[PDB]
Amino acid sequence: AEYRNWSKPQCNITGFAPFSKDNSIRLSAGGDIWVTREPYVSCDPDKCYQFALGQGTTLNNGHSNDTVHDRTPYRTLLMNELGVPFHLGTKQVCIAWSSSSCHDGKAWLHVCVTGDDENATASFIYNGRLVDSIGSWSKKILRTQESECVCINGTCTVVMTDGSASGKADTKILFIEEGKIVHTSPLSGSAQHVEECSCYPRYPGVRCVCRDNWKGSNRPIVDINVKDYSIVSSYVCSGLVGDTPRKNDSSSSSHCLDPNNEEGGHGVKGWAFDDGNDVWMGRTISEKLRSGYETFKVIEGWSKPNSKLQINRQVIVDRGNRSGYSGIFSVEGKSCINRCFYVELIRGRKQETEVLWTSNSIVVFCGTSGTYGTGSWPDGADINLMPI
Amino acid sequence: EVQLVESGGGLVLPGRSLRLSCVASGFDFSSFEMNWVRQAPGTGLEWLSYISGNGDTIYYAESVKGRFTISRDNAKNSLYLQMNGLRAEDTATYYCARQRSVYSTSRSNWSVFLDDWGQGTLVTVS
Amino acid sequence: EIVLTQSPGTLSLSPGESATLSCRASQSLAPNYLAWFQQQPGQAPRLLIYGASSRAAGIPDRFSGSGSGTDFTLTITRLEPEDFAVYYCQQYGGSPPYTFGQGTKVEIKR
Ligand SMILES: *[C@@H]1O[C@H](CO)[C@@H](O[C@@H]2O[C@H](CO)[C@@H](O[C@@H]3O[C@H](CO)[C@@H](O)[C@H](O[C@H]4O[C@H](CO)[C@@H](O)[C@H](O)[C@@H]4O[C@H]4O[C@H](CO)[C@@H](O)[C@H](O)[C@@H]4O)[C@@H]3O)[C@H](O)[C@H]2NC(C)=O)[C@H](O)[C@H]1NC(C)=O
Ligand SMILES: *[C@@H]1O[C@H](CO)[C@@H](O)[C@H](O)[C@H]1NC(C)=O
Ligand SMILES: *[C@@H]1O[C@H](CO)[C@@H](O)[C@H](O)[C@H]1NC(C)=O
Ligand SMILES: *[C@@H]1O[C@H](CO)[C@@H](O)[C@H](O)[C@H]1NC(C)=O
Repeated sequence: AEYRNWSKPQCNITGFAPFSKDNSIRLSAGGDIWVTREPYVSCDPDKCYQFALGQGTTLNNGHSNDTVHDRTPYRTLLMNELGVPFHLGTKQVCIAWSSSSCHDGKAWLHVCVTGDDENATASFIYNGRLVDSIGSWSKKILRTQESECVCINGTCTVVMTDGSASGKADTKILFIEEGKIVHTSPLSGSAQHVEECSCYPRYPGVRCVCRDNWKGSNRPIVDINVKDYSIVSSYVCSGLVGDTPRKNDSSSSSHCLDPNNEEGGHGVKGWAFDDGNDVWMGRTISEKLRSGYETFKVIEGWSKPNSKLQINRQVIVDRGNRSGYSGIFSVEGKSCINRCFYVELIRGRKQETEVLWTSNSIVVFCGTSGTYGTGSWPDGADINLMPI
Repeated sequence: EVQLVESGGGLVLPGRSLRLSCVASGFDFSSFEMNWVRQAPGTGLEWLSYISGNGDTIYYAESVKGRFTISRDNAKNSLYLQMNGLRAEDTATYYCARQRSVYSTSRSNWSVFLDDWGQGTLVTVS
Repeated sequence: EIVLTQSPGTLSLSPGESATLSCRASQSLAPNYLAWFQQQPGQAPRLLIYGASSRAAGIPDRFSGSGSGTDFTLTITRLEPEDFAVYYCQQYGGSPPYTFGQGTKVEIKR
């Protein structure tokens, strides 16, 4: 095996076509399916893999009760091929309530954070064995991307945060070669709160679109140089902001150099990537709740501040259905790098009081240079047919 | 043209207070970030304070943190530096600098710098 | 904190020659956040190169910036009498202590 480099250009994207759907919640009503949250897709050179933070229990289980807590000792990173539901034969590759997984072309690297909130330890498991570990440096909740990391020429970069979820936090970018942390760069630039990044390879570097839980409904951008370990940071230029909660389309704004201070007190994991001067971004249709999901391109939305000329809008999940975390992952094609994204379809407690569990499904969409149609691909599970 | 004129300064006694004013002209004041840079006589440039376009984000140098206080009035296009507890080490020419951002489409990541500097104001603490 | 260190604290060159000024960052600094300023003995600082590689408006092609990470360089080919000043490299935009370099004076050698 050779080190995966991502040297091909980005594929032409005219939109996104459906790629995968697990139907996990629908299958949970008639089988042993893991309770999961915060899923992501990461691909090795041959095939793509599902990842999720299991809750240590199945849905039709007494332990699925009150599975809405983010950090428990029983949370493990589940891993199987994309399209295979998280059944009892699923492999829990590590203990983690925060995770990030990437393939360098030779072996899988898993960054897994578990332990106490104030004294968390992040384990760096490469090729199935623990190679390195770090402790919490701010003595607050240490976390990571909750999505795939990016390895360029054997150097994997992961964005880790440790600090306040509603204030200043110490975000560090960790550079990892074969599981060993060779460098650590603090976040530098205009972004004032970076967490839960969706990182994609933009050769020769790594571009991450993160989530601002402090002050911005516009998404921070982190540009990682994997050679000299330098970090630049800004915000997405488009005036159509991708974080929720947010202002409506006519009142939202972004100026690429600071948080917009427009319902920036929270956020959701999302994604964005640049197609030249334009930006392809996905966001929930609901401005307040994580209900629905849409993707569109903003013309000059990456270079021109406060750009609101949107085009090629696709409804991934309609308004009336719950969405959740979304993230980007890249696939090496024959001649170019394709940008694909997943959407988490959260179901259960904290919005739906008909059941005691909180699990999710995933729907995956890959960028396409051809044509496509419309449609909605929600969870599809009747909450009245599920076990309580 | 973009111009910044620093006011205030003069002669002050140690432990007193001063309020420099940087009046901006030729650009939308609220859209750019403002910085205070002082240069002691015979010494290099020293960056002191930073303020965002709306004043929410403010940074201070370790030397002047707690004593100095930066503020701005976007309606009056004015940048203020309220100094407190002045010492002899605060004798310097104080510059008001505006941050500028250039996209740099080759890199695509918004190079950020201080471009427009005023002629400065001399503050002597004695 | 990024601490910038200009290596040639004082430089002695001759008109028409090429001067090379270096700025060293304590940690890896992005090129986007390094700028070069030229200050005459009785004038305000003037921005020459921003982004460590791109000349400012009105700056002649004499000045050329380069470098990334921890090493940044300023090149002044075909020196002129107005190019003998104090040159500062500043880290701005990366981390809140936006400090300047200690400065580099370019002098006429005789
Ligand atoms: C965050 O996590 C880090 C990493 O886990 C923590 O750092 C470790 O902390 C532990 C506990 O403080 C520490 O282990 C101690 O080392 C001491 C010497 O360095 C030992 O003396 C001590 O043993 C005593 O305490 C134990 C209970 O903690 C007893 O079980 C043990 O029998 C010993 O008790 C006897 O001896 C003492 C001293 O002679 C005596 O006073 C008692 O009465 C009794 O007779 C522990 O082994 C690790 O060395 C630390 N590791 C690192 C890398 O730092 C950190 O504390 C955590 N922080 C928070 C806030 O959670
Ligand atoms: C579920 O968990 C809650 C809180 O821990 C507890 O009160 C309740 O008894 C549990 N069981 C059911 C069936 O709700
Ligand atoms: C990858 O890094 C190695 C050194 O570790 C070296 O071959 C070269 O710098 C890189 N190779 C490619 C093809 O980029
Ligand atoms: C949201 O409502 C309308 C758009 O439908 C808009 O005019 C209004 O200003 C928005 N709200 C705020 C607070 O701007």
